[PDB]
Amino acid sequence: FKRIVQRIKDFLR
Amino acid sequence: FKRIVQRIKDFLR
Repeated sequence: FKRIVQRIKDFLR
Repeated sequence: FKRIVQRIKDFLR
């Protein structure tokens, strides 16, 4: 789940 | 949809 959150954060930054 | 994207970004910041 940490992987999934960081991917969304990186897509939107 | 801009508002929705900003709500996700702000939740994860």
